[PDB]
Parts: sequence; structure tokens; C-alpha cells
Amino acid sequence: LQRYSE
Amino acid sequence: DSARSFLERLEARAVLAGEFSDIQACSAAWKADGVCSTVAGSRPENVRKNRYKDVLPYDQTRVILSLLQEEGHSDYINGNFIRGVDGSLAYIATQGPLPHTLLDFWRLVWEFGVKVILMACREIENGRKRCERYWAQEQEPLQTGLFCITLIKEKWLNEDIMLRTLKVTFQKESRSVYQLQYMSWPDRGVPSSPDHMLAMVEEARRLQGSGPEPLCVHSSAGCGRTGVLCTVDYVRQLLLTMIPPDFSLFDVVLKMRKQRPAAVQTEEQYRFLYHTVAQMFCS
Repeated sequence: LQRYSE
Repeated sequence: DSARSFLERLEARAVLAGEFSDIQACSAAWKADGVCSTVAGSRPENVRKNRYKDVLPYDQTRVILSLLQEEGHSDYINGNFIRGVDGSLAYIATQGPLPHTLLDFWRLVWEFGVKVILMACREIENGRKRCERYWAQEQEPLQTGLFCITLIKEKWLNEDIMLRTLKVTFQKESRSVYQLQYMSWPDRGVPSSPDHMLAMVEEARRLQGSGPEPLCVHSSAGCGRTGVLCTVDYVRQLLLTMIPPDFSLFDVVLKMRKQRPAAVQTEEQYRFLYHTVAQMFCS
């Protein structure tokens, strides 16, 4: 809940 | 012949993991080389408008909003243009709007004459809010700034896809906007029905009719699931329209990733793109 992918 | 030779090359040859790892190396390099930068997205006035800290639009191809600009509205939205097969701006790949970017999302739709919106995620995904409802319910029209969004009718295209016929009004002008939402396509994964995904693309093209206005395509981040849709539609057009005799899916995905970060997110989605394209050519 801040970061999606790389 | 050209579709035929593509399958021959497939058959002559399941990794693929090598090829996608090479896509990742090329991405890392464009960033090292500064050919893909994220300066506008990192500006302190824009950070809150990004759903994810690690997903920023490339400066080179970002959607620039000029509508309501005289009123002091920012030009910024987490979204990128992707070029289509004829070299025109065929897609806008954007994140799932936040509560405070709903207005920007409609500025985008309005300014670029968008007729068809493709959504590949759900509002709530892993016990988490992944996208704000930006469309209207039959029972509550939706209002942001000067826009009024109104639901006319809803139906299912098929079991996985909702087709919503929307009306949007701005300053006494009125437009129909169609939204197709795919319900069961997870994150990093693949849809439950590749066939239903094709139908979504088929229907989006029918509703789009003629006209130069880009399809608006999104998911939660506007990366993996978005990039798969664009790529599928792009290759379908190639076929209906023009498949090169040296046609490469590696080059198509590379081209996509140069315009929208992590368009096609995971090795699994990449393999899925291959299976889908292969199937599409058989017919």
C-alpha cells in the first residue's frame, strides 16, 4: 500500500 | 504468410524468461541514459497525485492537461500516451484515479475526446482500495468540479465484463462515454478468460467507431494489466490492418515500455501475451 512494481 | 511465419518462429523456438529479463534490462538502461525520466511526477506539487511512489509517468510521453488551465488547474496526471500502429496517439494508459484526482481524470477524458474507457481492475483488490469509482450509478450521478457524470444503462458484455453507457456534461455540452470493466483480472496475473479479454477489445473497437480519439486504458497502477490490453489491441489492429514479416513481440513490448513504465509487468503476463497473439493468428 505504497509500492506497486519495481 | 506473415502471421504464418511468426508461428513458425515460435515453433522453431519456453523462455521467454530470457526475453522478458531482456526487456527489463532495456528499461533500466533507458533510465540510466535519461531517455526516460520522471521529473514532473516527482515535483512536490504532484507527488500526492500518484497512487504509488514507485510508479511515475515518463516526461517524454506524459499526458498534459490544459483544460481549466486558465483557472489555475495543474497540467499533471499519472498517465502516458502510447502510440498506435499507424503512429498516432492510440492509447492513454493511466492509473486508477484517487479521490482527489477524479476531476483530473474527467479533464483527461474531456480534453482528448475519449469515447471508450477500458478498466482492468476492481475498486477493492486485496482488502485494499485500488481504484475510485469514477463512473455514475443509476441512482447517483457523479459530480466533480464542473462535470456531471450520469449513468444511462448498464449491461454485461459477458460474465466478466460490465459495459456502462455514461453521459458526461461540461458547460452545456454533452457526450456519451462508454466504460468496459474487466472484473476478474488480478495484478501480475492474467484474465480468467483470455476469450473475454479479446471480446472486450472487440467491443471497445466497435464502440470507438471511426475517429482519432485515443482509447483510455487503466488498471490500478496503469502498468501491467493496462499494458497487456494495449498490446493485445495493438497486435489485433496489425492483423486486421500489416503484420511485419519480421514481426517481434519483444519489440512491441519494448516499444510499449518506453512510453508507459512497466507496461506489461511480469514474466507471466509476457508469456500470456505470446499465447494470446499466437491464438489470434491461428484465426
